[PDB]
Amino acid sequence: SHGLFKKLGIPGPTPLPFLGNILSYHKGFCMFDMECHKKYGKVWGFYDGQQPVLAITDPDMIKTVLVKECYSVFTNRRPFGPVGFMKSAISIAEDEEWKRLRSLLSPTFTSGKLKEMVPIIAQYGDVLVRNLRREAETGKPVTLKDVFGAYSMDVITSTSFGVNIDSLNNPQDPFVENTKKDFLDPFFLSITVFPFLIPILEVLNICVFPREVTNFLRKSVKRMKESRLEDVDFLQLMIDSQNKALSDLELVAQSIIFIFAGYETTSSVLSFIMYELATHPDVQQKLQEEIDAVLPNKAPPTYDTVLQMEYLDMVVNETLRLFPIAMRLERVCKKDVEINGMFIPKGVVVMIPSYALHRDPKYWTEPEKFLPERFSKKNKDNIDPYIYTPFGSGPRNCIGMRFALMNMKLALIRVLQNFSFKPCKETQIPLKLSLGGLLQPEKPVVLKVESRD
Amino acid sequence: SHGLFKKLGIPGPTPLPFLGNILSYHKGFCMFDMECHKKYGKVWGFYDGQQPVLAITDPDMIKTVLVKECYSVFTNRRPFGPVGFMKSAISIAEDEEWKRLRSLLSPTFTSGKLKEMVPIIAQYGDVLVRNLRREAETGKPVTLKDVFGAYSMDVITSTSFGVNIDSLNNPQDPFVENTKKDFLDPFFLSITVFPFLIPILEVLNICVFPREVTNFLRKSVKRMKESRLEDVDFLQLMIDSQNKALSDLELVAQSIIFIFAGYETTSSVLSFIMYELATHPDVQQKLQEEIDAVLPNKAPPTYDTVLQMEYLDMVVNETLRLFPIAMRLERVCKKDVEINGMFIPKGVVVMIPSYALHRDPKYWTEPEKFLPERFSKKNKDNIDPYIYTPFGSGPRNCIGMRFALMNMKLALIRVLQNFSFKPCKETQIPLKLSLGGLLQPEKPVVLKVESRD
Ligand code: HEM
Ligand code: HEM
Ligand SMILES: CC(C)(C)OC(=O)N[C@@H](CS[C@@H](Cc1ccccc1)C(=O)NCCCc1cccnc1)Cc1cccc2ccccc12
Ligand SMILES: CC(C)(C)OC(=O)N[C@@H](CS[C@@H](Cc1ccccc1)C(=O)NCCCc1cccnc1)Cc1cccc2ccccc12
Repeated sequence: SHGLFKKLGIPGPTPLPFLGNILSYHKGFCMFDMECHKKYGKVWGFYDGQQPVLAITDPDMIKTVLVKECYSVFTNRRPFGPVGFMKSAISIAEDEEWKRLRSLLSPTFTSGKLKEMVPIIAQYGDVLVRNLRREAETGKPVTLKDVFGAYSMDVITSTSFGVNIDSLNNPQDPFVENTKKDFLDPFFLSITVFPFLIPILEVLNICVFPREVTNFLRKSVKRMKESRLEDVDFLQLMIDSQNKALSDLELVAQSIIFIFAGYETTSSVLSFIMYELATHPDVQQKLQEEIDAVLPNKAPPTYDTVLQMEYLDMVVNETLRLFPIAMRLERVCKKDVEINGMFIPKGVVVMIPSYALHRDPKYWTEPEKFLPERFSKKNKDNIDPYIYTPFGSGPRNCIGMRFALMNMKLALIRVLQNFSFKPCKETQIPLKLSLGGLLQPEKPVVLKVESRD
Repeated sequence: SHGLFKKLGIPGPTPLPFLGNILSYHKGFCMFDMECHKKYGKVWGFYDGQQPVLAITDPDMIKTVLVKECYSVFTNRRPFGPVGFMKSAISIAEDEEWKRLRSLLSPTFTSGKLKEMVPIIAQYGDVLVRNLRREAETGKPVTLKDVFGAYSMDVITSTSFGVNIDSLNNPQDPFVENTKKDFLDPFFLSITVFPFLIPILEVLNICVFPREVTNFLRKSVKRMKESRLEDVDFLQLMIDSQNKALSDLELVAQSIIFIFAGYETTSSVLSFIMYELATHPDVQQKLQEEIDAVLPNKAPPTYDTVLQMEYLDMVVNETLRLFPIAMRLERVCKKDVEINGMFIPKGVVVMIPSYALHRDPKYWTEPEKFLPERFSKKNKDNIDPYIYTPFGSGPRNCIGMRFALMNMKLALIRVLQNFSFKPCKETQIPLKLSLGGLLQPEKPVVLKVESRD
């Protein structure tokens, strides 16, 4: 299998037998993508075990894969097992089972439903404030991934099930635990070298999702379903949709995938944002000023005031450019095709190296720097929406994007209304990224929180 | 997985864990199909390991699967590994790779090409006669599977490569051996219980085709290709087609599958025919008379005289009804569908129990008896072409049917022109079928050959 890219005349590193190029992952997906872009140029290939991965960087080519030829050729992401019943999760389903779930859950993430979810997301920003203030009156450095992880979990439970917990002070509630539990850890590298073992593990009901987590949430949902039936969150929006319609095991899968999609992403991004704010105190100050110009007297943000804050949107987008937590985007080529002059054989995984593209000098001036002005209403027109893809692009992009941006912004407004964030001596400057398989700091971000009082 | 047919309300035997119903194969596919038709009626289900197989017997339903919904829903047969490069063999390829090979090789089996192949198939009938006459002048019972196996091989080599051998007297020629080498033998039952092992064996290049056979024929073809290039058989018909076009490894796969398709089928059917002729000497006598009425003075049969013999066609079809060497027909349901009022879930293998249908009293009077008159020009109109399916039906039926019928008939004319076949004391009467996984006699058919001289 290791003669395909050599046969198509596509450059790339030379693969060892069995392993492919996976030894190149010793410095992380992102460093390997960067080195590969620099070495081989616009298009290259490599092998995840025996799996040919063809990396592309042409905006027209990226556009054709993610948007134009989605329903026909590039419909699925690369397979993932063992998954068990999570096969029905939208992000894992394939072909016509996805296209059906994508429709049942699309009206769940409309602007109308999202503005309604704002008051509930607003109540736990206040919870975050009081909890941050307890840590601000003491004088001890704050770990963001904990205080934000507690907040991100607070929004999920309330916006997906109506379960109302202060998870930071209730870290030992049974509903809070099922969730805090890396494609370069020993198991998945083994899966990439021995993918012939996935069908073994699937017949043994061994699931990459912990079987106790999914067993707890499955019965926890069926309790909520028959307590409301009969006597604003995602579950209620999915129950109303099954009233082709959403099944009862399908509905529990999506609820899990919503948490598993929304938890460490929301938490880890606010951490990258607050890091950048504290190491560029000017940007934090201007953001604090725009916040107080729109919401004077520490006013509670609303849906419309959040869309009014332009410098806030710039800080978010610039952070996501720096740290695009997907790192990559991937589609499985289900048929032989020629797009933009390049023949792609069936079965190849086409990959768009997001992190690398977001840091390419040929598209960004001083790409390593934190310059929110790249996205000002003046310059935001010069950015190719296929070079900047933090939520991906096309019919299979992030279905929760609007919710994510609105969630993270409501947090930042309330937190910056009341506090200022200054680096510590133990704050890692410059921040270094984890050489693992997840986009995250090598050491958790720790900052000093002060009160505007 | 073992709750599907119970959920759809479809009757059938109860499956043990892991095994499914495979213990019911202890008396052969055919006895199990018969018992199942009698017990459960028109539609039933069972499990090959974990694989749901839904058996159908409604002619309209059979018609929809094999003909109407072929290109959309029921395009492939149930998977088969480990196969290696024989994935490209027409009978194994899937979806759009099959539909392309089916077209490249369809004009190879036209009536025009087949009438041209008749003189070459005629030369080795004479070889068979002299060889049978050597065994007729002695006085020793003749094993048909050897004398016919030698003949069937003779037609293949000459009609597929131009290789001209008297295989019966040259049993030790290297080209003759690569070919004489059961889905109920230990390996394939293991594959049916542990199908998660096929991807293991495929990455070990272990192939159900012997790797020495395919390595011999691969290089043997590339010798013929460049000796004709540049300086009437199947290879030449496939070389002219690649002049989307047929590849060089694709072309060797089909050549193998033509032998492997045409060898034990042609050989074993003539054996079933000569058995029935010898145990019904009246039918053999009438067939001998029709043969001599069309070809007087032991004339050499031609293409048109073969299509003129009506009682010969009746003997063939009635034998194939009795012994339909496919036993079953199978299609993999690639999408959820409802046909003829029955919902079929995606992935289920739909199976048509040919052998059972060919022996159903509700469609055949005295079905166990050898009555060639069922197919006379009077009664041949009352036979549902979906109840009688010796070559299957629809766009994925036997591509070599015309060649097979013409091949077996030319053999029978020449053999019956010169000899008469009478049972032995060691001839198994009534013939008993192998309880294994292939349709064949439990003991090889042995008959006494006499000369009309
Ligand atoms: C900062 C927050 C987030 C970022 C940066 C992000 C990014 C992404 C990206 C890049 C993709 C793949 C898009 C593609 O393949 O082109 C994706 C998919 C997805 N996201 Fe997110 N995401 C975020 C938050 C969320 C949230 C809060 C949810 C809540 C439900 C969510 C649900 C999903 C789902 C279901 C998919 C799979 C979509 C599909 O396969 O149809 N995401 N996200
Ligand atoms: C008495 C002789 C034969 C009988 C009874 C027979 C019967 C069958 C049957 C029942 C099928 C499956 C049809 C279906 O799925 O509906 C089949 C397929 C096939 N046969 Fe035969 N066959 C015979 C001889 C031959 C010969 C001589 C060849 C020579 C090339 C051949 C080539 C094929 C191929 C390639 C397929 C697969 C077709 C496809 O998948 O497109 N067969 N045969
Ligand atoms: C690794 C491999 C090459 C084999 O398969 C990919 O190609 N890797 C995608 C699968 S990881 C997986 C992680 C996970 C699974 C189940 C439950 C929770 C997490 C996954 O399916 N999560 C789906 C959506 C979760 C999500 C996370 C972040 C943002 N939004 C949604 C990685 C992947 C798939 C789909 C969307 C993604 C979005 C961002 C980052 C990775 C995403
Ligand atoms: C057993 C399983 C349920 C997993 O898979 C089926 O469903 N079993 C079909 C595969 S057996 C296989 C045997 C074979 C393979 C490779 C080389 C030679 C023989 C096969 O692929 N041979 C394809 C065509 C050969 C042929 C034989 C007889 C007549 N014409 C053609 C069985 C099967 C598939 C396709 C056509 C068949 C025709 C008659 C009988 C069986 C046929």
